[PDB]
Amino acid sequence: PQITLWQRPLVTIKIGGQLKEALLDTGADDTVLEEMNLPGRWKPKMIGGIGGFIKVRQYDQILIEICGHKAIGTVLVGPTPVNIIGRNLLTQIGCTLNF
Amino acid sequence: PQITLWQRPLVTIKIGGQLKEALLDTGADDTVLEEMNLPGRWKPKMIGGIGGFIKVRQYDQILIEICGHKAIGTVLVGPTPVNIIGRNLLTQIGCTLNF
Ligand SMILES: CC(C)(C)OC(=O)N[C@@H](Cc1ccccc1)C(=O)C[C@@H](Cc1ccccc1)C(=O)N[C@@H](CCC(N)=O)C(=O)N[C@@H](Cc1ccccc1)C(N)=O
Repeated sequence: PQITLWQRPLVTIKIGGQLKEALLDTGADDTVLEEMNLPGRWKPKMIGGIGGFIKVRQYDQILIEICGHKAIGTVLVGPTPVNIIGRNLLTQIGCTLNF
Repeated sequence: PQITLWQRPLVTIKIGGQLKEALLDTGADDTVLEEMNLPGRWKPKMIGGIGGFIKVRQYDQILIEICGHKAIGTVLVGPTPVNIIGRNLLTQIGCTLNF
């Protein structure tokens, strides 16, 4: 699809059997989701943006679907204000910026 | 152009006659630049990211070029970690996401 930017680019993702709304975010290196359970081991991580840093849990090799496109990647979980799909996963679904 | 997301989508902008690097950021509603001097009146704004809210100065009707594309719009100035080109300007230059 071609998604315009008149409004926030929110899409439906599928992860851990749950469906969620997340923001396609080219300014995000990583994918960060609100608190949720995921399987496997994890390690702590600090991520920063406008406003400073928050502490998240890093889960590796997690299957995710973004608008029907399947991918695998690292997913961070913590107190993010909104669900963010970052560059680590945008690449996998073939997402580019065009103008 | 077409910009892939394997690295940050950093571009050259020009504002106040000077060249700066900035991030094409679909996850940002607004454009926020690092501390600098701009002409005219400003108004206050609070904007929120990953780690909380920061105070910034809003300037309207500012000339800014993004990859040589001329734009005139609102530019926020404050303690942001990096120069960010947000949707307000990405729309002016005709930027979409595609996959
Ligand atoms: C991986 C990680 C998630 C940490 O990356 C980022 O945070 N990247 C930065 C851009 C950035 C990149 C690199 C360094 C610093 C910042 C952005 O792309 C994140 C995005 C996504 C996000 C959205 C809401 C809450 C948290 C995050 C972000 O911060 N957007 C902000 C950008 C600033 C702005 N005013 O445009 C945004 O749209 N804010 C809006 C909306 C808002 C209001 C209140 C509370 C929250 C949001 C605003 N006007 O504040």
